[PDB]
Amino acid sequence: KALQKELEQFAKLLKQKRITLGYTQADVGLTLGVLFGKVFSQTTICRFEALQLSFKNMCKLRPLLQKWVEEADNNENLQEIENRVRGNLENLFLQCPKPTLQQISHIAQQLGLEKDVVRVWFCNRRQKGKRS
Amino acid sequence: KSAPATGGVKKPHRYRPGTVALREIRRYQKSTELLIRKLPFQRLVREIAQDFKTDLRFQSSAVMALQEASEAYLVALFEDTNLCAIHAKRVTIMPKDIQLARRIRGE
Amino acid sequence: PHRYRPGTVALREIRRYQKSTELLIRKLPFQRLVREIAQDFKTDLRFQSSAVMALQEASEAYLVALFEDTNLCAIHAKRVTIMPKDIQLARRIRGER
Amino acid sequence: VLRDNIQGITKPAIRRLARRGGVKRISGLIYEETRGVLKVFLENVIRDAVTYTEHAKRKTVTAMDVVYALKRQGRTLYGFG
Amino acid sequence: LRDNIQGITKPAIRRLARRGGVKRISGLIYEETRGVLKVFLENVIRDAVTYTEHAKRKTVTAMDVVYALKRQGRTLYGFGG
Amino acid sequence: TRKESYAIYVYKVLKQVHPDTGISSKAMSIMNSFVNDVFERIAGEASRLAHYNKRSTITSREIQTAVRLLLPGELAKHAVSEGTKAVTKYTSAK
Amino acid sequence: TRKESYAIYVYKVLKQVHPDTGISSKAMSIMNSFVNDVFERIAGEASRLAHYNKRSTITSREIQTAVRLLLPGELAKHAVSEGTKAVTKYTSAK
Amino acid sequence: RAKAKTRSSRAGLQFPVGRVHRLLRKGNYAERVGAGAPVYLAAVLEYLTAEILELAGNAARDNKKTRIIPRHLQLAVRNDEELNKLLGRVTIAQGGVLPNIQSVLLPK
Amino acid sequence: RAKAKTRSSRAGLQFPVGRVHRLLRKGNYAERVGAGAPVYLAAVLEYLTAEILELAGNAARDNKKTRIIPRHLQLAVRNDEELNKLLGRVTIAQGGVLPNIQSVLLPK
DNA sequence: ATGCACACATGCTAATATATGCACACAATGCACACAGGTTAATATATACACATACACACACATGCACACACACGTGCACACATATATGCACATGCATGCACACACGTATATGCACACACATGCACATGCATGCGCACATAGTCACACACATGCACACATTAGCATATG
DNA sequence: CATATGCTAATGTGTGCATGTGTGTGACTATGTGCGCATGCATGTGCATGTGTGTGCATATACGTGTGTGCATGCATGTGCATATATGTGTGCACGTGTGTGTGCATGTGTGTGTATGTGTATATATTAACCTGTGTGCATTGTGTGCATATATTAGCATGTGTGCAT
Repeated sequence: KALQKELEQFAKLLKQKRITLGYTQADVGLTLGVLFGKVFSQTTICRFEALQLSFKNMCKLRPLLQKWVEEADNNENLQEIENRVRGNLENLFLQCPKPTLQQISHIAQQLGLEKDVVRVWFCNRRQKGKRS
Repeated sequence: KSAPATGGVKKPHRYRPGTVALREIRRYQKSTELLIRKLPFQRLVREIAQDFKTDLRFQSSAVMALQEASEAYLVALFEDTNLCAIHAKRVTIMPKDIQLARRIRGE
Repeated sequence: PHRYRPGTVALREIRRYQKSTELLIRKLPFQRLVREIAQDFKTDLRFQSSAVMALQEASEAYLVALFEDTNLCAIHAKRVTIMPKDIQLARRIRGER
Repeated sequence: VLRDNIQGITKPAIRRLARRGGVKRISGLIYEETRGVLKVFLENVIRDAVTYTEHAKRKTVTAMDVVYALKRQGRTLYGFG
Repeated sequence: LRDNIQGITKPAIRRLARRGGVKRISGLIYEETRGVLKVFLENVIRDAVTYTEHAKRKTVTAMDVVYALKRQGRTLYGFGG
Repeated sequence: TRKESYAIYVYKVLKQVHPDTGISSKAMSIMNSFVNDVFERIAGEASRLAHYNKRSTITSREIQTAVRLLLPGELAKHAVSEGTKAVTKYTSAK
Repeated sequence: TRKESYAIYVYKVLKQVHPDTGISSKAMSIMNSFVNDVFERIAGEASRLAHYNKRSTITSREIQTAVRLLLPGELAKHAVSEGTKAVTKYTSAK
Repeated sequence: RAKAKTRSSRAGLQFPVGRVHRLLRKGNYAERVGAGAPVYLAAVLEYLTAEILELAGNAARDNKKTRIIPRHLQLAVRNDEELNKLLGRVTIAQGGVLPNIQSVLLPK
Repeated sequence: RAKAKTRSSRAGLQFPVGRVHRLLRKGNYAERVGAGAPVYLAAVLEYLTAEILELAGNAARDNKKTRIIPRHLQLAVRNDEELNKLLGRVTIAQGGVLPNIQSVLLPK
């Protein structure tokens, strides 16, 4: 309910503190990584300050940023111190929608991609083709 | 909100549990005086005796002998109870320890 | 082949030997033990048969009572098997030490 | 004399008795149990002592009556005659 | 007569434990039980032999054993005393 | 020679309480042992009671006090009643 | 009136074993209780020994056997030696 | 003389008053024995014997036996709380024990 | 007649032989008491008294005390194996207990 | 390693509990004297021991395995420790009663001794109840087969968050 | 260089099916029970007898009663202060769970040792009878032991120093 407006107020104040402290969003991600271990990319911080992320994600990243703004105020010095593969895979589709792992290993060795990368890309290919 | 960390640490420090207990064990195993207060024990003795005869009188030495025997009995029972508690890999005596000691003794 | 699980025939024997009253030690080895022990006090000692029977009766009663106390000590320690320390504790509490 | 004098045997007194017995840690349920045990013990001794006192046609329980009662129970006590 | 304590066999000790209600027995129980029985028999037989000497007899009687047991607080019924 | 025991009196009591029930010789020996043991306990207690009170005679009062000392509650009460009734009947019949 | 105790004899024994050591009244009472207890135990055992053997006399033999029955091993041996020595000296002197 | 009446019949007892009197006299208990002391003691002994024999006869009847054996005496004594207290340090030969298995040892 | 000398001096004892004889005679132990029985009993009593008193004097000296108190008697009795067996069921008033702590209770 | 709390060591006063002494009285001793319990020598019998025999059941040894125990780990709460307050114990007096003890008289009662009988005990059969054995009932134990549950993995269904490039 | 977009690797949440495990419910198997029939010894009844108990007086004395006394017990009053009690906190102990191993149970087999019977011998236990020595009795003598007072050394109560061990 009002959690929406409370998040929005927190985000506006967060933008104000970030601009006042002279930290870029990539620097914010680096600080989050070096103070928690879960380094985040600057796109996530952008979508946060612009309030683009989903509600569950909104709540999930609220506490980390709360802690960072409540902690970093003390001292800053120490804290500071490809398309052809796509086309080939599309060619591999239209004939065998769900290949076996035996074929997956061959595909991975053929195009030089990691086995897990090819497996997840295959799953998401199926996913977006089953959207429609 | 506000800020994490925060003190509150209960600075006051004290002796560890069981150190004062060991000191009292040494102190009371070194001494010989009666460990129960005399007047409450006398009142208990008279109250128990009133159930057998009415308007009984007691010599002071009779109550003293009763207290000596009672304290010796209780101390020996506590020694046996401690052995039973240690047998069960504990350091705390419990009512079942007393019950087992009294069962084995024949009480 | 049929096999009873552990503790089943043990309970059967508990019931059987608590129903009966006969002596549980063989008579001749106990008599030999009694004479061997009495040798250390006298030589050329003779025994009435009733004397050896009285000794065996007292010995078995004493051992059975001790085993009851030992079982209580073992159960107190959350076990079902009696151990020498259980016997030692029972004798220490009894004052037989 | 009074009533309910078993509470006069306080928790610190029971703790001291346990310390003399070499007990390091005492559960909270011990004290009540201890009281009951003590009562039984006293009830067994006093009853005998009064019996001796009743046989002598006396109204005063003497130290010798208590000593004889304790000896009768296998708990002979030295130092009172 | 040498080494007659082993005549108190494992099955006999197990039967005695069964009469005592014991369900499970460790392997070290048997030697401890043999030692316990040996001590008990020493005490009783020593007292009974003392009674036999006082009577100037050379035969240990059932009454000697009964008196020896009674002296130790182990009164036995059924043997004349 | 003659070895006195309590067997015939125990048998009379048994016939009083169980007219159709017999008793084995080992059980009779146990009963004789029990009677002798209780006799010895009561007589020793009565002797000590006479000594503590500087008396030289054991009377029925000493026996009564010894019975109360040696027997548990209900057993002591009933035994005291039986002893008192027997003494009363005896003195009534000389 | 006069109350009899073993206090003076215990004191003489103490002065022999420990010439410069005193004793408190409570400890003397305990010693008196101990002497009376051991006397009663030995005399009761000797009386039972005489009764068992159909004898009417308590002799030094009954006392010696009672000592052997009641005292533990080395205490019994030394007590028997002391008693035998005392009886021998008493007979040799009277 | 008149007809000799036993003191046991005078006191209404089955146990021997005269024998108890003689045993008290020769037992080295006191230098004198009162007239009523053996009567009281014989009555008490008879009462205790009757209690034990009644309980043992009931035990024998339970086991379909007509003859009391040591086992019945043991069951009678140990099942009666007061007799068990009185004979707590007494061994009865060939009496056995009371059937008793701790509940923890029973199968679940 | 002759100058009367006690039987204690004849036996070379300090405990009263005549008093022990009188206590045996009036203690209701037997019809007759032999002459050597009180001497033997007095000697045994004196020996036991001497043993306990010498141990208690040693205990008092260990505590820099010149007077024996019940604590010293208790220490002497409980530290002596045979005397502890003899007085196993005896309570000495104001004697205390032996200092004894189970090693499991000691700090780790 | 240093700080803190506690039990101990030397020393000084003070009192009370012990050691020693004197008077009396009671129990120990000395001296006959009688008597019975205990000793000792001989004897008759009970029974314990030593050997011998056959038999069969219990014991000893080895095997297979199931579950009890010893170890390890996590946790929460019960108990130890310290503290501040108030209760009632210990002490110390003082008084009045009441009861325990001493003492003495005098009788009811226990003992003692002799006799006479009848009660209890040893010995002797008689029989009947406990024991032994074969059959049959009868209770309980233990896979078995199945059924239900739960996992996991894994497939599949959503969200999520970082890359390349677009703004700017 | 630092923000906003489009877009898609990557993870994450959920069914659920299928499989595996544990459980639960009722055939074999073994064992304890209950009659049914036949035997032996062991209990119970019936006699001699001799020993112990009952009877009857006569004597002594232990104890019960009555009086008087002094200790000593119970009660009330008053005191400071050491102890008990309630509270708050935190720690480490008890208890519960899970697990892996090896110890102990159940079982089968071969045997040798216990058991029951039978015998005979000698050893020892019990019994009887003469006697004699040691113990009880009684009484006079008196020396030892106890009670009541002194006099003091030992023990108890504080005050500062002294290690001494615990805990951070």
